[PDB]
Amino acid sequence: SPQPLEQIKLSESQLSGRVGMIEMDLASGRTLTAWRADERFPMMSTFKVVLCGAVLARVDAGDEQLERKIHYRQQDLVDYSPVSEKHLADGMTVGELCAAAITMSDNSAANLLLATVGGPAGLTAFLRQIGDNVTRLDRWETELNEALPGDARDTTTPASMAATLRKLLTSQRLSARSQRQLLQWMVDDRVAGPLIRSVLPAGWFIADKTGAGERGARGIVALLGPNNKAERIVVIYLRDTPASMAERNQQIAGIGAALIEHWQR
Ligand SMILES: OC[C@H]1O[C@H](O[C@H]2[C@H](O)[C@@H](O)[C@H](OCCCCCCC3CCCCC3)O[C@@H]2CO)[C@H](O)[C@@H](O)[C@@H]1O
Ligand SMILES: *C(=O)N1C[C@H](NOS(=O)(=O)O)CC[C@H]1C(N)=O
Repeated sequence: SPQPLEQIKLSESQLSGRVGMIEMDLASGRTLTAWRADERFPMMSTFKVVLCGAVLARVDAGDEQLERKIHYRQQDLVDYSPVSEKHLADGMTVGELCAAAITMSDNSAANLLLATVGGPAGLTAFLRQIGDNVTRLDRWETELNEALPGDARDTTTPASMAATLRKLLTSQRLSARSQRQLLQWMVDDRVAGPLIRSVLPAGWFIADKTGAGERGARGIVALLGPNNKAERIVVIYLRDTPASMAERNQQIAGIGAALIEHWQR
């Protein structure tokens, strides 16, 4: 491969769309590679990690329990709800809802959880409380994926998302058990985790959440590292490209290949 920044540029040229990326040391927060890291991109389903951060903060404060069963109705459901469509009868716990949202990208689960944290405005307020003044949620599933050109709604920046993920996973804003739970939900992603592992060299750790939206919007938030350790946060967003889902996936994989090849930096 070319160096990471060279590959990122190449990806952007080949996609005819915009790429945004941060590679950040998880322990120290140092930024190692950055490309358009202060530009706005739709979060899409990647927002569900921050959502469940806000849920966990409520559990730590005694204002929520992961065991609390939420009974919901069919009229509540939106598109892509593979897990929540199974539990109309008996409901799902708050914790099961987070697992469904993060590990199966269940959109209705995400909306149920958004209710519990005060909606998009409430999640945004949580973001401001942990010192993220950039990321914003404005809408519910599935309208938050619309990705209208130049629309700041439901966006983050690579730099802000990476910093926020580090805060949630490592800063002790969340309790020890909560940090461990949030990490484990990302380890357990069924949507892209196993696919990523199938192309990773032996010895490389992955935990992740992916997303997709309109106008080619695609993204991943991840923890990655050699020696079976989560060494770095990697955030990649794509927007405004007419490329196929397959070519967007391949281009993200190519950036990952370059990071691996030139890891020592
Ligand atoms: O010398 C480093 C390694 O080089 C190759 O590994 C290849 C691998 O065979 C290929 O499948 C992958 O594709 C990239 C797969 C990327 C998947 C992770 C992508 C995510 C993770 C973080 C968020 C953004 C993207 O590249 C690496 C590096 O060249 C060799 O196969 C391997 O034996 C060797 O250990
Ligand atoms: C999140 O971006 N959404 C939920 C679902 N799966 O996302 S993923 O496969 O990219 O992880 C479908 C895409 C999407 C959506 N449009 O709501």
